[PDB]
Amino acid sequence: TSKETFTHYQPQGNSDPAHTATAPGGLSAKAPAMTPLMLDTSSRKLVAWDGTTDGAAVGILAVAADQTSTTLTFYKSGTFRYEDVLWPEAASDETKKRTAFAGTAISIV
Amino acid sequence: TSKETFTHYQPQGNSDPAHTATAPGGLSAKAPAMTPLMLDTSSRKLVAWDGTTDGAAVGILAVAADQTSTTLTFYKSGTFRYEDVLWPEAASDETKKRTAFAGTAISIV
Amino acid sequence: MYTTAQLLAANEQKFKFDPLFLRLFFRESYPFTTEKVYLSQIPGLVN
Repeated sequence: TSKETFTHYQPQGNSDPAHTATAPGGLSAKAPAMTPLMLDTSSRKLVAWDGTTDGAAVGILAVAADQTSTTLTFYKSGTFRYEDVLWPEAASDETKKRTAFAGTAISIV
Repeated sequence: TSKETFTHYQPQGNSDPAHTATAPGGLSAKAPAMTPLMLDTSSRKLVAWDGTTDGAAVGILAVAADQTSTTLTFYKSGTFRYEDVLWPEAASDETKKRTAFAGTAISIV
Repeated sequence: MYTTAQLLAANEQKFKFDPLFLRLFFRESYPFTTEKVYLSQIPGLVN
């Protein structure tokens, strides 16, 4: 009958500590939790990572926000699952999604 | 008469650890502490951050040195405040000064 | 289903009422032994 699922939520997959920081975000959408981000080219604000700008995935969002949010907080470190974090639809290749955050303290499995 | 206020000094802004690192230096002149740095395009030497080039932010020097120092020590991780860290006058926009060190273990508040 | 959702308050806020009349004017109750009742009084007025 009322057979639903309660799934335990653990973004972290290893004993590596994850750390957060905030920066003025230029979000122009309703970004939910755990969304990749990038720096703008002209105004260099923070926007959602479209998945097309190769090698510019700056960080991973911590708490959801919108346009009204002047500044956004996001993880600067830590390792996360491939599935727990949502991805932009344009990022339609597993390898690109996996290695997108290479070069930073952000790691994916 | 002379009114002086003692101020507790907190260069850091968050509990995340700040890790030092030593690298060969190509410093132009006497650069005091809490100074942003950059890597030279040609010589690949550490020179004080201009405040103009985007993404040239790599680290912030720890102990004041000058051009005579072949090796320099700088923080490669952690978080720091905005007002405490001194900046080149080129970065005249607060948002740019904030998000200058994006994409690395160096973060600002 | 993570909705354990403890409850801790049982406020009612039901009603406001106090008769005061049965205890003000009718301090006596006379139950009926019969089917009917008989109440009468004699007025007093004389030239």
